[PDB]
Amino acid sequence: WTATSGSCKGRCFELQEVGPPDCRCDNLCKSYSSCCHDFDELCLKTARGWECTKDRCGEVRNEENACHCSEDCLSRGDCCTNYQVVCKGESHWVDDDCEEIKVPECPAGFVRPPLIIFSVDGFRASYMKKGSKVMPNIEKLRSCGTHAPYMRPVYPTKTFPNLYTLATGLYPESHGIVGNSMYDPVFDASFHLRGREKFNHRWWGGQPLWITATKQGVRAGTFFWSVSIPHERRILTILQWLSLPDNERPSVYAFYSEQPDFSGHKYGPFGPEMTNPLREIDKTVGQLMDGLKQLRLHRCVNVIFVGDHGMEDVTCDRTEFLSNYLTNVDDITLVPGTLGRIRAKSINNSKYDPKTIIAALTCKKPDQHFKPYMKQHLPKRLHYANNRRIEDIHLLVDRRWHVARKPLDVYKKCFFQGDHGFDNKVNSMQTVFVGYGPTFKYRTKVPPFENIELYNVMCDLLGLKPAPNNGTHGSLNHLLRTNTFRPTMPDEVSRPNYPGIMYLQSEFDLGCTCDDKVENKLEELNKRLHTKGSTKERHLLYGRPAVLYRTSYDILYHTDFESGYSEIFLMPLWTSYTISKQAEVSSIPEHLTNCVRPDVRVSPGFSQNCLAYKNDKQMSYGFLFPPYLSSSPEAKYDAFLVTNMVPMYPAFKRVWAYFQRVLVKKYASERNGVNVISGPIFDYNYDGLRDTEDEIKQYVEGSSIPVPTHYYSIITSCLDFTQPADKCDGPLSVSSFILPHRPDNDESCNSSEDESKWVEELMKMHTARVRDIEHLTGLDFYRKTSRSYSEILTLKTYLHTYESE
Ligand SMILES: *[C@@H]1O[C@H](CO)[C@@H](O[C@@H]2O[C@H](CO)[C@@H](O[C@@H]3O[C@H](CO[C@H]4O[C@H](CO)[C@@H](O)[C@H](O[C@H]5O[C@H](CO)[C@@H](O)[C@H](O)[C@@H]5O[C@H]5O[C@H](CO)[C@@H](O)[C@H](O)[C@@H]5O)[C@@H]4O)[C@@H](O)[C@H](O[C@H]4O[C@H](CO)[C@@H](O)[C@H](O)[C@@H]4O[C@H]4O[C@H](CO)[C@@H](O)[C@H](O)[C@@H]4O)[C@@H]3O)[C@H](O)[C@H]2NC(C)=O)[C@H](O)[C@H]1NC(C)=O
Ligand SMILES: Cn1c(=O)n(Cc2ccc(F)c(F)c2)c2cnc(Nc3ccc(C(=O)N4CCC(S(N)(=O)=O)CC4)cc3)nc21
Ligand SMILES: [Ca+2]
Ligand SMILES: [Cl-]
Ligand SMILES: [K+]
Ligand code: NA
Ligand SMILES: [Zn+2]
Repeated sequence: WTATSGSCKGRCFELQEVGPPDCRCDNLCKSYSSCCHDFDELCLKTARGWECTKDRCGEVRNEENACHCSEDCLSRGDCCTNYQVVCKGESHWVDDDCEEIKVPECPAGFVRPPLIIFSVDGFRASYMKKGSKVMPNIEKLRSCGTHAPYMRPVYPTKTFPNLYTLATGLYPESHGIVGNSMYDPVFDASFHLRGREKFNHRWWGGQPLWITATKQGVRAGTFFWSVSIPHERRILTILQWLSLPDNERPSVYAFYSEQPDFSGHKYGPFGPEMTNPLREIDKTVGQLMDGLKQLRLHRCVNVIFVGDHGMEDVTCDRTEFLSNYLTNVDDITLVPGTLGRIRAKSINNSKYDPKTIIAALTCKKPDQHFKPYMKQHLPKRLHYANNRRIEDIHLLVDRRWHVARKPLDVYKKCFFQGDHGFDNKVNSMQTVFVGYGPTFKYRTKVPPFENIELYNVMCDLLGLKPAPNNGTHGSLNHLLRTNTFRPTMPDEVSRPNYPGIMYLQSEFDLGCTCDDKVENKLEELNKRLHTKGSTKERHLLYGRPAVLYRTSYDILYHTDFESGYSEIFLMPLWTSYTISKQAEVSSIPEHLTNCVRPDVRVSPGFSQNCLAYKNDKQMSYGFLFPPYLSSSPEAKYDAFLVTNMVPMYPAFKRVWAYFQRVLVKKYASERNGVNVISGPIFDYNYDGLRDTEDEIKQYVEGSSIPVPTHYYSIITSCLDFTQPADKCDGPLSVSSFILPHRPDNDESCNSSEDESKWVEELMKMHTARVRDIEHLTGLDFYRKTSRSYSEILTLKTYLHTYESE
């Protein structure tokens, strides 16, 4: 109940919301059906439109008008945004030359440059080039300020998850808004685009920027506008708030536009009908900039122009139906469209079985346009598993397609021509970022980055300490002229042991054999030097990784590779080696096929054993440094040390052996040498964070050898590929992956073919940032380079996406 009999007189777009049953006058009151009876009359004036005309100049103030052109309008703060242009001979902001803003030029009483976030729905990255002729205000922000060629959204590429990630710096699995539609089984409640459940604060986790600001004494405008409030009124309201007295005036504001998304769904991303919505949003930007210029704030405020996601061509006929796969289609509930989420229709149905659903949906039709996954098996880069609102069964839908439960759902729920929501590496889903103002750089292009990084920068722009989030603070320092955040590298928690030769061969009873009984003082000193680290500068190019948790581990040096060997998990945490452009690939010699050799530096008690592998009929093993890339026949023996062995399913060994035998040398050829760091990851609770030992669900049978859930590799070279990886003077280039360690290749529909037809495609799907691997391992990489720490933070957030231009 609301007592709508109260009045909005002197309260229009009040900043503090009042509690029921008192009636409201704030920018969300319409959404709650709770505005005072006179809100439209007082707060949503429209008389005479949004623009001054010559005949209105110096008019007697009429309080009924939408905006004013009377002499007192600047002091009242309520002129139409074109007032000074029409009535005072001034230029529109867009017509002015750009001039570098070296320092804030702010009116007296301003304690900091305000921040205005201008967010646009469905603004695909390529609109900046393709719509350039019709968006002169946005093009001026872009060219004069700091811009990226695109910004990567989070998955799913829908509005609610992305706007709330922009506001929090958190992945959707952590902030809790994991779709536009959700069921929470603990609450037994459903969140939808339509209706009141979505207003309950229990869905919304993390700490969004407006709360961060308020808690730290920085006042905020309200960031939500009821959809029926026209954009012109939203802009005027922002400009009116910016005329409040200092102690009442917010320092951070947000505008959101439902366009161009609304028209893109109707017309497709590049429908001819899309020019007008792009022109209209540009005109709104121009209203804001003209208004700021009026207030003498156009060289004071930082403006961020940012999208939530892009838009792809999607039509009703490109729909896959689960009724063409499942015999049992009425026993499931599907969240449908550009992703699928499946759960049981009834929790009382004890016949429901996820394994049989997944099997029925796996590689059943030759050009199948979706792929099923249990959520823990999705690419780790999507960070889309650790939330009870994310169903265990997920369908990743191909770009341009939908999935639905039955055909009738498509015509009893063609209309639309555009949609979005697909994997966030898809080109059409990319969106936009421009920052303009005194704190951003001038005429600067920055590389693409992820929207999770922006919260920390918005906090930097406002002098706020960010709440804990998934950005890497400092990775976007290169966007900023000032207010940079200068982090220190984390301190190493565990220092390595450096074992020498401590055990005789007969102390080991591992059930291993090797044909290595072969025959020299010239070479003898050389072998000793290699084991004490003489080649370590060649193979450990950026310092040893730091271990940021408490554990026991040993550094082991070899001619061709260096490793950090865990005494707790019985295998390397990391193995580092460099492969030059000139390196040769060799075979594993016939007589060494099953060779595994005790490591006389590491106790039998802290070693794996071959008998466990023999007995475990499902599990085999592989090596982290590949025997194929040994520098000589003699050095190859080191590759078969028990301290270089890791548990591998046979199906996974197909993938791993092709990576090691074919792809590493391909990359060294293309990149002019590569440095490779590889290792295991354990994430049995799919939280994106390193497991402790007591979280491990699977061991090699009869042993305490834990089975990794994934294997990673970080592949680094010189950005200037005229310099070899091991003699690089300048910035680096990296690509990384986190491959799921699975007992089958059901993910790869073409896996019965030769590895040359499917393995690199799998690897591309499971591309990763170095930072993802850091979270999953508790390791910190790139400790000792010639590069600035912020540059290295940027490198650790890079994702190699494998999309065309
Ligand atoms: C991305 O960045 C984020 C933010 O930094 C990282 O997430 C943090 O990760 C931490 C570790 O996973 C986690 O720390 C835990 O916090 C517990 C207290 O949590 C509450 O309070 C905070 C602070 O205000 C709040 O933010 C939390 O918000 C979560 O939950 C609410 C409602 O339930 C949601 O609205 C909200 O969206 C958010 O949910 C997300 O996180 C939770 C986990 O907290 C997930 O379950 C959700 O799916 C969703 O992802 C909470 O309101 C604290 O109690 C924990 O301590 C336990 O473990 C330690 C082990 O050392 C032990 O000492 C304690 O005793 C305790 O264990 C006991 O409880 C166990 C569980 O029942 C039990 O099994 C044991 O036997 C013990 O009795 C822990 O410190 C932190 O909460 C989140 N924060 C957020 C915002 O998500 C995230 O990791 C980053 N991601 C990557 C990939 O890097
Ligand atoms: C979820 N969230 C936030 O975290 N903030 C705050 C914020 C966060 C970051 C910013 F950067 C910013 F500035 C503000 C928001 C501010 N406004 C809105 N308004 C919406 C959202 C969706 C729909 C809708 O129902 N749909 C999207 C539009 C389509 S359309 N185009 O088909 O109408 C229909 C579905 C209608 C209105 N949502 C917000
Ligand atoms: Ca984990
Ligand atoms: Cl959704
Ligand atoms: K075996
Ligand atoms: Na397969
Ligand atoms: Zn949309």
